[PDB]
Amino acid sequence: GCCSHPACNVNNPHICG
Amino acid sequence: GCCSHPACNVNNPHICG
Amino acid sequence: GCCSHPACNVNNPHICG
Amino acid sequence: GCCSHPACNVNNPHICG
Amino acid sequence: GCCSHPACNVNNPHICG
Amino acid sequence: LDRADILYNIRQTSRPDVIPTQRDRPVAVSVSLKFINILEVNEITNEVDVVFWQQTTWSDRTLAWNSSHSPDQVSVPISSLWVPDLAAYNAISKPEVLTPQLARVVSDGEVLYMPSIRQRFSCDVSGVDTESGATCRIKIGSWTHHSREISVDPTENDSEYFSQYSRFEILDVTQKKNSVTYSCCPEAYEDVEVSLNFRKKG
Amino acid sequence: LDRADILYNIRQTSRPDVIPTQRDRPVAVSVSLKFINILEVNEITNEVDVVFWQQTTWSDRTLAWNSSHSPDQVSVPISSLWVPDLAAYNAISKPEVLTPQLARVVSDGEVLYMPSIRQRFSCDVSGVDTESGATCRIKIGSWTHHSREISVDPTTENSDDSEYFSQYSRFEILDVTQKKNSVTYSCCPEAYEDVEVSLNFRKKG
Amino acid sequence: LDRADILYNIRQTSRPDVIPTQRDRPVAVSVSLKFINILEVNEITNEVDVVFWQQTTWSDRTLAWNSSHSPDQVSVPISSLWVPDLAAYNAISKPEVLTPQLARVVSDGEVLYMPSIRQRFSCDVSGVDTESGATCRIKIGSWTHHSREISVDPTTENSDDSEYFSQYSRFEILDVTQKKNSVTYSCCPEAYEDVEVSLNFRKKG
Amino acid sequence: LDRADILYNIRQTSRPDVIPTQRDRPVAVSVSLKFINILEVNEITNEVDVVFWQQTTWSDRTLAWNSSHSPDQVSVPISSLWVPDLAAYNAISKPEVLTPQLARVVSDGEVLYMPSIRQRFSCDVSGVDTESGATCRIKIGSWTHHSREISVDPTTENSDDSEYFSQYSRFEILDVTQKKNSVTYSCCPEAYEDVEVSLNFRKKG
Amino acid sequence: LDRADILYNIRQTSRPDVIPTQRDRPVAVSVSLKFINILEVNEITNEVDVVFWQQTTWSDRTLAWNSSHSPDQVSVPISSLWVPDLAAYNAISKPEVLTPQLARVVSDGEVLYMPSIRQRFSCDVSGVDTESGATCRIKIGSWTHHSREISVDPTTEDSEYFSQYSRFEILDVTQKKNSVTYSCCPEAYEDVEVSLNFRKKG
Repeated sequence: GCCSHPACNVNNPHICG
Repeated sequence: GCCSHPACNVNNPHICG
Repeated sequence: GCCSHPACNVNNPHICG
Repeated sequence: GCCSHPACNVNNPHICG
Repeated sequence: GCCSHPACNVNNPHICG
Repeated sequence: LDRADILYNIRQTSRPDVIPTQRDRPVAVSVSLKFINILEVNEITNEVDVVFWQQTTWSDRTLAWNSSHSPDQVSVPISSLWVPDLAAYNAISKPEVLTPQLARVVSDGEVLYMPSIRQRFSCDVSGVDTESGATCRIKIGSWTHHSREISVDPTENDSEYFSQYSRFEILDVTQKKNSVTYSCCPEAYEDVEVSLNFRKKG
Repeated sequence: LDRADILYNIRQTSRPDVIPTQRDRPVAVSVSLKFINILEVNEITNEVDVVFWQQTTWSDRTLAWNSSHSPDQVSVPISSLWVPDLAAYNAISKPEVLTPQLARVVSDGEVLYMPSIRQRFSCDVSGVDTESGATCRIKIGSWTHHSREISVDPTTENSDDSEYFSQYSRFEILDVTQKKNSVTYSCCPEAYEDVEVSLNFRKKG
Repeated sequence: LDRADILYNIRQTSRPDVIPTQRDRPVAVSVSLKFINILEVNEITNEVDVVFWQQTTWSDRTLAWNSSHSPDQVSVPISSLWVPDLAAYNAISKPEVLTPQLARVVSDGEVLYMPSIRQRFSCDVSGVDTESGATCRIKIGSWTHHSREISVDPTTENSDDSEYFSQYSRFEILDVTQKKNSVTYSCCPEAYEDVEVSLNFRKKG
Repeated sequence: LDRADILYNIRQTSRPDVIPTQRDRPVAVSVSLKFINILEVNEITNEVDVVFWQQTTWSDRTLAWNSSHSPDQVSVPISSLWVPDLAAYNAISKPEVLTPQLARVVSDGEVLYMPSIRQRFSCDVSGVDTESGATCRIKIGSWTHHSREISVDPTTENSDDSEYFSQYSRFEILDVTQKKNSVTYSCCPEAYEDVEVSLNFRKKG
Repeated sequence: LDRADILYNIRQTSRPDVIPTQRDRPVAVSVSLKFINILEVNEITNEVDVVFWQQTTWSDRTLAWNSSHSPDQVSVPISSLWVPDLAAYNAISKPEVLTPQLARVVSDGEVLYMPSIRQRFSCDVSGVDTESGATCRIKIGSWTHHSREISVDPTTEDSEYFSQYSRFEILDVTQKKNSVTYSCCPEAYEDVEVSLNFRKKG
């Protein structure tokens, strides 16, 4: 999912950490 | 105690070193 | 050829990459 | 003596190196 | 000779390399 | 506003040395370690060498901008931003940052920094060659700030991040907040305890 | 315009911290790893140490100048330019740049940077001493930009690398493939892009 | 005064090249090592590799501010501050600072800096595998200042460091002593100080 | 003019990031490696670790000054000067510069920079334990410039390096040859140059 | 003048990139290695790893100040001063400076800098395990300057310095200044050769 792609992670606060 | 937590240490001169 | 010489490479976009 | 203490050394040109 | 002393080398272009 | 304007604004306005607390509330920092590899383990010396992504987020409302006719995020070098002074208390090497040192800043002032870090730790390595495995604990917190200046929270409990090519496999990762109050001192001290349960593959 | 003028103009316009997107189109970055050497391989720890040229090109139209009666290229230190924030997601060491950190800038605004890089990766190393060889996979992408800000475009998707690879290595390259991969996650509207590099190599007989 | 003001004022007032002596009195510096780990020991070469927190404190009254309607402390990067030029005379490696390089400054002008440091020392390692253990002595002092410019004092003379030392080390700490030595040489009127830290430790059985 | 004036004038005139071509002639650069030591050699991995002085000279006429009643040379930090972007194409480590980074600038605008460098190379190491020895080839050239911007030339060409090489090395130098190569490719009008250094050496008996 | 004034004046006056020659006389530099430890020795590769204090002194008359009613010395970061471009010609590693990079400046303009340095050398290591010992020679000089710009001299003077805990002991230290004038070249070229005779302890 999003959170294990570094760019997706930091682009998506509400979804990831 | 306080002194073995680095932040507590430097925040509390009167207690630590 | 050109592309394996580093300077020729970057000097010749249309040829290299 | 003085010369084997680094600070004493550089503080005392006439005594040390 | 001059050329094996680093400073003499670069001080003497006409003599060294 | 184009990206150039926003970045210019941020560089002029952001104070890297000034914790961005708003009305004496702490800066809420979220931190979560994603383990990528375990490179070397020593059961005699109780040391491990690991690579992890340190997902870190917080808010600096002074960075905010109106994003209706503008980009709503930009990438910004961390040297232009305040970053929390987080450290692992049981680290025995400097954190080697492997990746470009850029954070993501959202137009509401949220900051997301996720460096890949290689670092060595002193921790319990016993049982690494058994089925139950070893459980290595890493404590992360602010080096100088108490909980009324910086609060640290996890994000609780592998497979999606960890290299399938490591000699080791991850059984479980647990990330928990500890808050301690000492008798001497009125404020609380927080850290995030990461428990890395792992073993040598068959 | 002489070289000094062009460099002055580039220093006045170029913002190293500002991705040169035009009208919210991504910056298309082309990337191709040319393997030069495989230095150390460990089949027990699954780690490899490699040297490669990272041929990287993109366009920053703000750098452009009129090149009738002027030089049509100059060499520019990368510290004066924006460079893409590329990273290998399975790297276990910092990329050590071995070479002078100068890019080539063409008058139409194309930038070409090809550093020689030494780096260690966690990789499948099994079969390195067999005929089929080992196949070591490296995933490269932008660390912070999604596909509407940066596109990554592998060039030379299939090659034996014979033109680059050191004849003196104890290894030989069988094949290098570099392939584009893009994922869209249900949570998030934008796509995430990377280049998967497969380095198929073996110990020489 | 807000935090931004205080930090600005400290950065402007603290001069890293200017010892903050007041009326030609020495700057009183306290130093106290808290041992965290002993990583490697060599009884043949008499070397140890250790990790310790180096608690260092001193006062610069010019940094003081009125804290009634302001924070009473702030965290400040040490690059903005004068720090004492302390060194371990028997170190055989650079001190590797593991932690963020921030000191705490209190509104009365006290500065507290406690970096975690990894460093190697040449010292007596004999008896490390016995019950009495080895006693490794580390001498710390100012590299360039005598005692009328910087005074160095230990803090606590005696500790087991049970609260700091890793339970996972191969070694255990029996005792830590930190004592001031002051020498006056015949040649020279001023006194030279150091803190001798005696780390009595042994291999766990 | 004293040395301070000369250095001030050089800082005013020199652009470190601008190649000092005069009327679109190349900058003529001379390069010559003087080997000081061979530290480690691996016949299995074909790697050598060497220390050499990299004697490099070129001209920047804009630096010139009138030297009647003035010094006719000064030592100048290279960070104030343009330096050629030379690299060894078969290097597998960063060049570690061991010496102070000062060049010599002569009043006619000649620049001489001779850093002592430690570096590892991939090269032919076979025969190192024989009488004929190994012959390790190092190719040096500009990383980004073709021959109409920078020309690279050897100086000596043939030498045993007896004046430079450590008598304490495990190896001895039989011969060092330094030759220019110029290639023109069908695609591209300009020529690409390098200096090939052939280091013929063997393990001492 | 207080210390702040002196330091301000030094920062205004000092030219770190300009040799402080007075009336076209050389800058007389004194250099003396005080050996503290010998850490690693390899008799096969002829390499030694040594720790020494590099006592270095010279004069920069432009730094001078009137010291009646003022401090007559201050500690100054070397990045604010010219330092001689000394190098060891047979070093095979960068000098790792272990200590704070502060010199002492006296009011007459004398500068004294004594860094602790760790460095590796290519040296004659044969006989290190014998009674006569090995004799390792380290040659130090200016990298770019001849003797009319910088003169390098030993210091008008072992084991008040050397670690009693080293596995080696120092038998003898000899210091030889060499000055050579070649027919080709008008100036003279100098170095100081320090010969360190040492052996493995019984």
